[PDB]
Amino acid sequence: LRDNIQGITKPAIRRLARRGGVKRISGLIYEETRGVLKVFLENVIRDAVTYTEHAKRKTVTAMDVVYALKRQGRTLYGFGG
Amino acid sequence: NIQGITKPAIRRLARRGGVKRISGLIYEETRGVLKVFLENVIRDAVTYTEHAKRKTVTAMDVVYALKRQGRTLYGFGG
Amino acid sequence: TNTEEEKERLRKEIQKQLHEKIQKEGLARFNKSDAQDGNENHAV
Amino acid sequence: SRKESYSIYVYKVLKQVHPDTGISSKAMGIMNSFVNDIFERIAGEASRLAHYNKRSTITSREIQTAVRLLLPGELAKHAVSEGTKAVTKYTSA
Amino acid sequence: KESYSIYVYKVLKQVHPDTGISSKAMGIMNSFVNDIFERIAGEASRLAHYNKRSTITSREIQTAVRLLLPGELAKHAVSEGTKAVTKYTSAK
Amino acid sequence: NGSKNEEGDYMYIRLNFNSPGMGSSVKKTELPYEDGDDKEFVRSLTFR
Amino acid sequence: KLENVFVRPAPDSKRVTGTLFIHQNGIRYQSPVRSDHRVDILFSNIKHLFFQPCKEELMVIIHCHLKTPLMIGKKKTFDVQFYREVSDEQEQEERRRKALLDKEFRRFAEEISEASNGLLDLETPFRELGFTGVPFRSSVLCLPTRDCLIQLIDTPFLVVTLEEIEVAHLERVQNFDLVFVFKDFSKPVVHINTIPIEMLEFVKQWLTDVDIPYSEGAVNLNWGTIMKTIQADPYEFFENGGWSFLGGGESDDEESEEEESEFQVSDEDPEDEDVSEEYSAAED
Amino acid sequence: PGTVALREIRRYQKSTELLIRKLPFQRLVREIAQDFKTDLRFQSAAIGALQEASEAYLVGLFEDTNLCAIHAKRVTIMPKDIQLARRIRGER
Amino acid sequence: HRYRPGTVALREIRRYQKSTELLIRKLPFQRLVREIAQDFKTDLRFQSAAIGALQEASEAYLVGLFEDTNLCAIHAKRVTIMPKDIQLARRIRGERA
Amino acid sequence: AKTRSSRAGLQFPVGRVHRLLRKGNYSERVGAGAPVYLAAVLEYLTAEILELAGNAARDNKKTRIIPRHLQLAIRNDEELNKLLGRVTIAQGGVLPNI
Amino acid sequence: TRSSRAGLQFPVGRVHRLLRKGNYSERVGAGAPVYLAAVLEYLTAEILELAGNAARDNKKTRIIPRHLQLAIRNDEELNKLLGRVTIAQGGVLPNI
Repeated sequence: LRDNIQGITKPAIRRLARRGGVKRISGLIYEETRGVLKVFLENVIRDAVTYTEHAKRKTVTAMDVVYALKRQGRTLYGFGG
Repeated sequence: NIQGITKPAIRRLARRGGVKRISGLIYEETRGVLKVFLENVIRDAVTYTEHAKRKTVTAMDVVYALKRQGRTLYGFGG
Repeated sequence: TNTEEEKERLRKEIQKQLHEKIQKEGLARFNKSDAQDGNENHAV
Repeated sequence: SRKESYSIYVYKVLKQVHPDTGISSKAMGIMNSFVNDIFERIAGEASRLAHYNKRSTITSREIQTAVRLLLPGELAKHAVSEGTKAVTKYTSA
Repeated sequence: KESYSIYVYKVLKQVHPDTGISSKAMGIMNSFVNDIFERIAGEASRLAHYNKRSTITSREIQTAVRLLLPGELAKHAVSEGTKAVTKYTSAK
Repeated sequence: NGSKNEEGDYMYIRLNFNSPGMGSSVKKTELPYEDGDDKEFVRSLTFR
Repeated sequence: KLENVFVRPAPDSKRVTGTLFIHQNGIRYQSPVRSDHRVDILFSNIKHLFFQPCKEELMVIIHCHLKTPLMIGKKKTFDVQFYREVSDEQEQEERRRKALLDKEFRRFAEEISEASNGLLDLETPFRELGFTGVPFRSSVLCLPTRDCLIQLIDTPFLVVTLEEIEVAHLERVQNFDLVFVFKDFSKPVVHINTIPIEMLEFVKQWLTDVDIPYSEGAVNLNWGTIMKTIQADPYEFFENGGWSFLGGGESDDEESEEEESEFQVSDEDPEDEDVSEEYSAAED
Repeated sequence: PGTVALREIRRYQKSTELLIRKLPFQRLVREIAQDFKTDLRFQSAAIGALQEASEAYLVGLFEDTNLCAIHAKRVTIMPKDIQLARRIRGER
Repeated sequence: HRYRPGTVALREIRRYQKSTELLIRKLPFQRLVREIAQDFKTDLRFQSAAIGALQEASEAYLVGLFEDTNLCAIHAKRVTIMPKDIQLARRIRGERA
Repeated sequence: AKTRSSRAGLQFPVGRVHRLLRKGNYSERVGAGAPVYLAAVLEYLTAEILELAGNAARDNKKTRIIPRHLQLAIRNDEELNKLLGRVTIAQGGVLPNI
Repeated sequence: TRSSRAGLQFPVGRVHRLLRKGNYSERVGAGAPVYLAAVLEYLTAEILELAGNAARDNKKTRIIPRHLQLAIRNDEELNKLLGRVTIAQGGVLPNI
């Protein structure tokens, strides 16, 4: 997979901003946000994968993600716990 | 005893924080914020002390209360 | 609570009368002519 | 496999509280996650206290003071009252 | 009561021969060691309980180190730990 | 209001006077000049 | 005459006790240390005359709120306060001193009202209807009277005449703030900040019992911009709808949200199993 | 200008449904996961949880950005507001 | 000679980012701590090290808060920190709701 | 009253909580009233949450509680939201706030 | 001693006893304490190296808390690791 960050379309970021209460959005935001999101996911996934590899498994399960989030103080209800 | 935190002390703390100019209400605002912080921390410490069945507040209670908040402090026996 | 809330409906009814009363007073206190420099007062 | 969850207990509590209300499956998943999370928090804090005080037993005092630390004012007061009432009546019975 | 002061002093003289340390800094270093120990042991315990194991081995310690420390730091620490474990295991 | 500027061997003073548009904080009831759409105003004079 | 009285604002930096005298068309405060520090107040210029007894406070007060401001020393003031502090078997002697001073000051305030030939009513605050708030920089007990909302203990003094109020606005109702707008739009609005939310329903009732309209809002408004717009054209302001922010009817077509259609299809297990006898080894 | 935006804000605040498309997000997640271990499998609930966490995080970040932009007496959010928010949060 | 408002300010900033000594007088802080503690349980005793730790933590917290406040103030294109800056910083941190 | 829940007038399982406290590696020993106290607290808290969730579902004319109503109940209660301020709810949405 | 066998200076017996008495697991393998001691020794060596550098930079031959604070807040990886801890008498970095 090569450069799939542009799958976070501009209307999607606009919708996320509207849910956040933003009325007028600068054009550099979309790229800013994209980078931020990348850095987030890379930090969460690196831990989820670390759990998956430690269980000597080959599939990333929902509990791996839940523990990775819980480690950052990002506890998630609804998917187990 | 909250008026013991004088205006020069708040000015000193802001200068070590790099603040160049200070409004006049900053002092009361800071006194309120400090009071809230100290209230929470001392409440946790006194909870620890009561549980340990003591009448004196030790340094261990303060250190565990700060670890409880996430404000880990080094150099007091932790 | 029904009795207290019916007294609160009277409280709201009074408040509605008061807003309508002040609206009528304001329109009587300020005339279109007064808005346009009423009683002379043309930037003396 | 028999998986354990608090779903039936949440149904019981709900019918006790709201006889004419129902819960979705996802809301039950959230409630189960919440119950597990609170249990983990309380047990971890009780263990931390026991180790702080060089003890090797978790008694109702440790749990009570854990509730005092975790819950805010009114919540702590009511939950402490409820727990002491239940423990007193279980002891009496 | 036990502490790490003598070991910290030995390590200091191993890295910096002509440098001393105050008592307050030795206290801070002891607190730091205890903190890092507690973090690593808690992560190892959580991992063991996730994986349904009764034992804390070197695999749990290694993966907790990987989870906790940043990239280069974790890499160097894992290198050191593996080196020490192999040197201890090779002899007896 | 006015301003003063030092420039080489000379000192400059600019004096600004009341004119509509560049008005003062006075209310609409009392103007420092007489009302007049056809009135032209001395807005500023600069001396050295 | 009333002896051993302090005046606020003080005519000289030094606080000195004086004597208050009743004359034919007003009152005179006169310091014993200097004849030149006289304060003369005409009955025609007093708007409100308050008596505040020493019951839970350490001082008894005689407050004159003025129609036109007076120059006392270097300060222009609408308010002139006359007071004495009682802060001195001991508990009984203190109670006797408080009661004696309250009787002396009350009688003297009645004698001022009588000397005015019915131009001045003596007002006493209703302590039971008092609420705590911040009109300036300190939390103070605001006390209603017959015709005014007052605070006389701490300087600066608050005196709000109820008849001069056009509308009250309750900000941050979602502690709240209370804003008084006056009938004279040139007069700045009065804020009473940080009122406990427990007093909200009481304040709403009290405003209704006094015939003052009120409105509530989640946000603090920029009254300094609003009052300038209203001053620019007061007629256009009332033409549109005036206060009670009515707006242009339906701002945006109502889209609703609740549809009374239960979703999230879930099997009603109710008394289900999946647990039975959860292993309960009674070790301890 | 500014009314359809508020209407959309209201609409989207009334709802809970995920805003990022599911398959592009899956591809992004796989692309990012392709660095840490080659040819990994993912549960569907894992991707769903990741999307929920990501959208919650971004909404909170946009809340803080809106607060900063309003603080600057503006209505338009700019990248420096995001940077200030991430700085104050303690984000690297 | 006459200093322009802000030169002594920068001198003080340089002087206080160099030192580490506690900037609050000890007795006022002890009296404040005892006043606060007296509202939870009467006849409580404090080790001097407990007061010292509390003072260190409180000053560290306040300095971090003042740094965030300064960042907010500079963001608004100003130089004077204001109560709204403090409230915004505490809200963004997640301390005030 | 055979089950320990009945002897304490509870609905949560005392026995399961006891087993989890023991087979959980928390301390060498466990009391006899710690499971009872913890079960009482947990039941009280769940009742507290379900009351407000039922209120919110009844304000939306709905018979079933969904994650939206749990989100509303948590983010609308001062104490619960303070307790659960660092918790993300799946399909919970946001609070109307303009 | 088990520290000598692994070529270490930190104690293996003490760490094993602390892991044993800390209620962490039913049993503790023998390769965990050696690995953990090695990690702790590496981290303290790094900390003391940078703190000695910082103390020489100030021309002092003894490490005080100020040099520990400077070493921590000046190293990116350590400052990310010790992101929430406050050091008594550590001060702040000079930053205008």
